[PDB]
Amino acid sequence: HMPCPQDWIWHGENCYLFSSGSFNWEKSQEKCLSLDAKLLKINSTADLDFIQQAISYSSFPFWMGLSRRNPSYPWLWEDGSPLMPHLFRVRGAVSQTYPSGTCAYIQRGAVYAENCILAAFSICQKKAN
Amino acid sequence: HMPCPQDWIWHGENCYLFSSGSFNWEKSQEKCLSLDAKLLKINSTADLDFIQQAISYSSFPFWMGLSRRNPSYPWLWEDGSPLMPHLFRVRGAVSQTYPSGTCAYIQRGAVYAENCILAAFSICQKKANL
Amino acid sequence: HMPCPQDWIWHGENCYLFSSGSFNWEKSQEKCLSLDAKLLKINSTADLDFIQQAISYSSFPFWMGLSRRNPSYPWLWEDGSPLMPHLFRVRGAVSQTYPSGTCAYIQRGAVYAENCILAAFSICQKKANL
Amino acid sequence: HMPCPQDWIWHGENCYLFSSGSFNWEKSQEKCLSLDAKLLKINSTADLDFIQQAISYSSFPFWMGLSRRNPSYPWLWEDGSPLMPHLFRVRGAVSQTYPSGTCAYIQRGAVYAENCILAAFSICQKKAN
Ligand SMILES: CCCN1C(=O)c2ccc(Cl)cc2Nc2ncccc21
Ligand SMILES: CCCN1C(=O)c2ccc(Cl)cc2Nc2ncccc21
Repeated sequence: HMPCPQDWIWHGENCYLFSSGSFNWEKSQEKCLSLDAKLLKINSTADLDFIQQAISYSSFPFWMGLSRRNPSYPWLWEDGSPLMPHLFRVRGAVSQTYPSGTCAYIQRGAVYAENCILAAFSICQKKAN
Repeated sequence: HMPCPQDWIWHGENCYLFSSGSFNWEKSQEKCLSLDAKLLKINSTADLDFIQQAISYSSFPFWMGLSRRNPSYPWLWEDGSPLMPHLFRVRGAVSQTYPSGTCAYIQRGAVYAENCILAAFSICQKKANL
Repeated sequence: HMPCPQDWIWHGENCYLFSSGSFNWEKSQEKCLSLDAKLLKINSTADLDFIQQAISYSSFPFWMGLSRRNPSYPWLWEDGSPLMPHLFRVRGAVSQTYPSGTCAYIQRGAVYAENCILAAFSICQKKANL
Repeated sequence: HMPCPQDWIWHGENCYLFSSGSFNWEKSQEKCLSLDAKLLKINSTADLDFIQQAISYSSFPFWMGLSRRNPSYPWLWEDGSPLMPHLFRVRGAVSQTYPSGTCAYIQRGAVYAENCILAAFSICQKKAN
């Protein structure tokens, strides 16, 4: 049939969808689930290269699926898998403890840690047919 | 067996692609032709809604296929078809006469007129396999 | 000859300073004492309004002078004075008992309770020369 | 008898004031003028060091007085003075032409170019008594 639905970008084995507006991590997490998708999950250097290129026209922040309760907990994706250490280093204030947890976002090709209640753009991803 | 090639966005009956770099209108037109495509052509409110949504995360200008020789000439797409007046209003300095004509671009949901020799990003469009 | 020293914010009858790094409550209390100052003490709605405004561009937590041994003990400032109940409500896990006591912090305009050994930024305050 | 008014930070020969929220460059410029002040003007490495330190607790963008009509025009401060050579490099999409001009902003210690209709925090600066 067709690899990706309308409005989505087909890349490799996945479909990517940029959000129309800025919402908190919980709102972005919910939006992806409603479209049978998860938030952005980076599994390879090729995935990171594609995402940095697709966000090269934006100076805005983009919420990914990586998050943790506090610095004593590990960085995990929505499905419960861990982050591959070689892919990228989470910069910024990683040692801070926020009441709604610490969520990871990508901005200008770099990944930074931040409070989950902040409004930011998002990228949803799902398997391509 | 598939509506659009890789890296393109499938919408309605067209495939849309954002340009890799900022070039003048003539070079932007050439780039689309090189990918078997034309510069962005907006025919409906549903096309403008989609484009504004696709460019919502960018503060950059994106060229489209609308252009004219000078203010005394009508705004026309690359194929020669005219602009539907209800779709949108072309803002900015529309009364200016540039040596390489006046080309239109979309930025932050709004359409503005500008000199065609200015470097700007672009959106290419081509028919989807349906 | 001047109300506050360099890098401090002058407000009302006090000088406020944001800490250079994130440390546990005891180290944050020590840092203020080294600058001839104490941890943030909120005595009025005007003081709270100022602090929320000064921290409006930060998503980080800031320690204050409010702390208690456990939930059975009252919330008290460093000098021993109590909290005015109308000023604000301490949110979060207030019913928890930590080995180094429970310390209060302000983040995004709201006041939350937390373990005193956690590294957090802080606001120091001292009297202004008037 | 006081170099800076209440709520301002005294640094060197100036007074600095952080904005309470985010507004477009024109509104930020208006706010500073209302307080007998101008948008942030960096004249030395010591001024840049102070600003980066004062914004170290924020991952948000902050507006500065540096702006230009388009890439063919020079980067100028509000008073008309040019940008000093070895202070900083303006990063990002400097080759773009926005309808409301290109205004410079500081974020995470780095200076980037951007569209002036975007809402951002701001820093006002005026001489100290
Ligand atoms: C979630 C916030 C996204 N955002 C920026 O990230 C942003 C980045 C740079 C500047 Cl100067 C100003 C900015 N503010 C802003 N204004 C309007 C639309 C989006 C933005
Ligand atoms: C001018 C916009 C300021 N801003 C950010 O710059 C910002 C930075 C990072 C993230 Cl993840 C999300 C962000 N959005 C945001 N949400 C709430 C208050 C402020 C912000």
